[PDB]
Amino acid sequence: LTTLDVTKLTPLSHEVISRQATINIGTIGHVAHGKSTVVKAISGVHTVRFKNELERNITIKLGYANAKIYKLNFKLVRHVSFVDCPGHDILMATMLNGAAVMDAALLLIAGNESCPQPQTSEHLAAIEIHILILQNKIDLVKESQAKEQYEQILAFVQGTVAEGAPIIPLKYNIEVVCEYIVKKIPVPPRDFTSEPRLIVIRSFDVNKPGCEVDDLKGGVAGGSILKGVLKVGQEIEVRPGIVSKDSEGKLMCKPIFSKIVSLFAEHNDLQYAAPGGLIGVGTKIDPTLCRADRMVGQVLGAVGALPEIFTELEISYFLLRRLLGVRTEGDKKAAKVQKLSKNEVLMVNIGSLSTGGRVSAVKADLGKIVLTNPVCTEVGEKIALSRRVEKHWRLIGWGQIRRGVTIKPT
Amino acid sequence: PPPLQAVLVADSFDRRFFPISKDQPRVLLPLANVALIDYTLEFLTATGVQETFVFCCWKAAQIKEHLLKSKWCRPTSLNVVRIITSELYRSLGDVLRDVDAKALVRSDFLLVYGDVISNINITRALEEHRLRRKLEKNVSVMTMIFKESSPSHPTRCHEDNVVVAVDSTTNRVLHFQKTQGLRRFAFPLSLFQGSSDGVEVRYDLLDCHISICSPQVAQLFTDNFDYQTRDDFVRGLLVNEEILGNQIHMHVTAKEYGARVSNLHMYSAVCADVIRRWVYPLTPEANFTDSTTQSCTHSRHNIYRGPEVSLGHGSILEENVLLGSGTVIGSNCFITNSVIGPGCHIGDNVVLDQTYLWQGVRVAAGAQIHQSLLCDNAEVKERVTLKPRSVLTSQVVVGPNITLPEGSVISLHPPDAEEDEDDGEFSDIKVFQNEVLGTLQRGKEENISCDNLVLEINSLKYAYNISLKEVMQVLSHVVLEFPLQQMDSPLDSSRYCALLLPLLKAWSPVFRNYIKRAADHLEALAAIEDFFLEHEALGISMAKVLMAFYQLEILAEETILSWFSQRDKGQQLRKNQQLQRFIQWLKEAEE
Repeated sequence: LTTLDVTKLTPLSHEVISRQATINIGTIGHVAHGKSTVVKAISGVHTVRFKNELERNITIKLGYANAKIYKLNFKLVRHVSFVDCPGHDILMATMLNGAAVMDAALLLIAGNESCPQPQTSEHLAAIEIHILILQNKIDLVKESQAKEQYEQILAFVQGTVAEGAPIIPLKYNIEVVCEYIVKKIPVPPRDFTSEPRLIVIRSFDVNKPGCEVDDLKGGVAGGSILKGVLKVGQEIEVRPGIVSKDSEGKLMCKPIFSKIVSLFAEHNDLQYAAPGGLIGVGTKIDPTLCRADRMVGQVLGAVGALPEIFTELEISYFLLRRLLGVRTEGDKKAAKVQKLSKNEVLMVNIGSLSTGGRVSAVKADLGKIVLTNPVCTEVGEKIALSRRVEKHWRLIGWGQIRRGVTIKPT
Repeated sequence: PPPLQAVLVADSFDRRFFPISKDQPRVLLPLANVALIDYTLEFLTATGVQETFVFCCWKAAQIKEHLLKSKWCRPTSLNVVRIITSELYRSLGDVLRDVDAKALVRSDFLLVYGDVISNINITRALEEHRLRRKLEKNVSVMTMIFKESSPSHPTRCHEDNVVVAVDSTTNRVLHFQKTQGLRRFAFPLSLFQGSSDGVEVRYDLLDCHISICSPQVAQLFTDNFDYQTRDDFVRGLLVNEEILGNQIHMHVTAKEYGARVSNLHMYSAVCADVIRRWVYPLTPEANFTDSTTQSCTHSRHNIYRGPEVSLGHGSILEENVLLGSGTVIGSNCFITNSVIGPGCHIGDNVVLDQTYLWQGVRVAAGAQIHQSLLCDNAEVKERVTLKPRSVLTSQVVVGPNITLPEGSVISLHPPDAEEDEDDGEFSDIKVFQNEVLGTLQRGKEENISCDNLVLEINSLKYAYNISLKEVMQVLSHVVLEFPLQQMDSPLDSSRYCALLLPLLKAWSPVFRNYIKRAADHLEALAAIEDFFLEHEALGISMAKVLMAFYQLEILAEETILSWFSQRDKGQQLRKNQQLQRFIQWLKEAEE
C-alpha cells in the first residue's frame, strides 16, 4: 500500500513519491513473442487488467508492463516499466525518432541457436541507440550450457562494437537478472519542469452497456507522457482534436478541451502523473468521441502546444540501402529497399505517433509526404520512414521535416 | 436490427474509359438509354436498402445534378440517398476510411460500386451472415456475393476472372486470386491443414462485386492505411490468419443476375443481357426510372419501340433492337442487335449490327456499322464503313469515303485518343565484399553521411556474422580494389595515388572507427601488403599508400615501423627506395 500525496514540486526519477513507474526499459530479443513468460516471471501475469476492448493494431502498438523491484520484510527500491512490442521493427522505428523512450534494453538471446533473429536484434539495438543480454535456454546439460556460453561470448565479441558487454545466465535466473538490473540501470534525465505532453496509444469507453444516467463515466484515454507532469484537474487540450471535411473544402481540425478528472496506472494512481509509463488520463470527454482506440494518434496538450496541425510535410530522407541486419539464405532482392516510388503509402512514425503518408513528389533529396490524418509533432523533428515488404511494416529510412502545410481552425 | 445501409462508390478509381470518361463519368454512361447509377440504385432499393451513401470524386458535380433530378431523391423514395463529395479520394480504401472516420454505418452495410447491374435479392445472404456473426461472436467480417457461371460466357472477361478456394461445408473463403495472364494456378498448403474435411476449388464464379460488410471492415481498412482495393483487403486478410482471424465467407446465387461494367467488353455483354431480359424485371419497357422519355413497348423478338419512332418503308428490325424517343429511321435499313438512343437520325440503306448509338447520333445514308460505339451527337458522313471495335466519342464527325480500321478510337482530345478527330477522316565473405563495394559506390555517388555509411557497413558485417580481423581485411581489400576501378587499364602507380586520395579522405572516419585496435592495425597492414603485391603495376605508389594510413591515423607510426620491420618477397618490395624514403621522411617528420 502506497501513500502518494499531492504535494510535490521537483520530483526525481528514483524519488519514492511516485514509486510506480519512472524509467522505461525496452525488451528486444529472439523470443519471437515468447518474452511474455519471462516478463510475467519477472513482473507478474495478471498485473495489467483494467480496460479491455476489441484490439485493432496488435502488431503495431507498443505495450508496457509495470514492475517494482524490491530488495532489503522487503522494501521497494526501484520501479521500471518493461516495454515489449511484437516485432522489433516497430520498436526500433519508434525509439530512433528522437529520445525519451526505452532508456534501457534487455537482449533476450537464446543459448540453443544463433539464427538470424539474434543478428536482427543486434542490428536493432545498434540502430536504436546500456544493454543487458540474458539467455533463457534453461534445461540444458552442464557441458551443453558451457558450449552455449562460449558461443554467446563469441557472438558478443563481435557485438561489442556498439554495446555488447553484458553478463547473465528457473526463478533463480530471474532473481539474478533483477539484481543486475537494479545494480546497473542508471537514472535518465527527464525534464519534469516542462509543460506536460501526452501521446495517446490506447482509448477506451468505460461506460458499460445498459448503465444508468448517474454512473455515466467517459473520456478514459491513455498513452505515455514524455516531458512534464500531469496533475488532476488541469485544463488539457487535444492537439489533433476532431477532424472533419464536411465543409466541402480543406480538412478542418477542431481541438477538444477537457479537464483531467482522473489518472490511473495499472494500480490506483494519485492526482499527479509522472513520465515513463502508461498513464491513463481520464478526462471529461464524451465517450462518442473516444470509443475503442478511436483517439489513438492525438497529443493531449496542456497549455496549447506550439506544434501546429500538419497536413503535408517536406522531409529530406536518407533511405537505407538494404534491410537492417536481414540477410537470409536466398536474399533474392527481398532485402533491398527500392527508391521512393511516387504515390506510395509509407508509415510515417514521429516518435510514438504512428500515422500514414503517401509520397506526392520527390527530387533526389526530399519527399513531399501527404498524411492520411493531421499530426502535431514539430517543424524540424526527425521522422522515420517505414514500408512493408510482405505483410510486415519495416524501417526504410530517416527524415527531417523542413516545411509543411498548417491548419489552424478555431 | 437497424435498417439496412449501403455504401455506393460512385467513382471507379481507375481509368478504363479514356477518352470516353474525359467528359462524362463512367457512372453516368447510358447502357440501355438508362445510366448505370440508376441501375445500381434500383438494385439497392429493390433489395431492402433504406439508406444509401454515394461517394463521388471525379466530376462529382454532374453526378450530383443527375441524382438530384432522379427518382430516388424524391421525398417519396424509401431509399434515402446521401451525397458526399471529396476531391481527396483516391481509392475505395479512402472511401471506407472516411466512412469509419465519420461513423456513417452501425452494422452490416452493403458495399457495391456505381456500375453494377443486378436484380439480386440479398435477404437469404444477409440472414446467413447475421446468423453466422451471432453464432461465432464477430469472426466473419465480410460476405461476398458470387454468381454461378461458365468460363466461356461473354460476361467472364479475362481481366476480372477469379479462382477461389473455399470450405464447401461452411461457405468460407480460404483463398482468392485473379487469373489474368496465368496459364497455371497455385494454392498454398496452409489451406488444407485447418479444413482438411472439405476443400473446393471453384473457377465457375462470376464476381458481382457485391459484399455484405461489417463496421469491422472499415476499422480494418483504417488500420491498414495502405489498402486501396477490395482485393487488397481480401488478400491481406487471408494471409494474416494466425492472428486476427477475421474470416470471410461467401454466398452463391444461381437464378439471379449480377455483374459490373468495367470496360467496353463488359458494357456490350451487359447491354446485350439487359436487352434480352436477363435482368428481369429490370427491362427497358419496365421504366423502373419513371420518366416520359424512356417509355417503350415490347414486341416480338425483343423489339422495344419508343414513342414517335417513325420507321421507314422497307426497313427491317431483326431482333434485340431498342429505339429511343424521337428517333427517325430511313428506308431499306437493317438494324439488328443494336441500341439506339433518343433523338437519333438515320439515313437510307444503312446497316447496323451490334452497335450502340447515344443521344443525337446522326448517320448518313449507305453507312455500314458493325460492333462499334457512337457517343453523344456523333456524326457519320456519306458512305462510311466502321469496322468492329470502333469508338466515336462525343461531337465527333467522320468524313466520307473512309474505312476506319478494326480498332479505331477517335475523339476531340488529341493525346488520349488514338487519332485526333474533327470534321475530317484523315489528318561466403565474397558477397560481403561485393555488397561493401556496391554500398561504397552508391554512397560516394549520393554523398552518404559517414555515420549512415558506417551503420550500413556494420549492419552487413553483423548480418553475415563476420569476424573483426576478417572485416578489417575485407574493408581494406574492397577499398583498394575500388580505387583500381578509377582507371580502366592504366596499370600505373600514378593513377593509384590519384584514386586513393578522395577514397581515404572521405572514408577516413569509417576506417578509423573500424580500425582502432593494435591487432586490427597489424591485420590491416598485412592486407595492404597483399593488395600492393597483387597490384605491382600500381604498387610502385605503395609509399603514398603507407603515408595515407599514417596521415589518416588509421595505422599508427609504430604500426608502420612494425610492419616494415616484419618480413622475403614482400620485404624486397618494401625495400625499394620509394618505400625507404617514405619511412625515413615519416620518422623525421614525426620526431
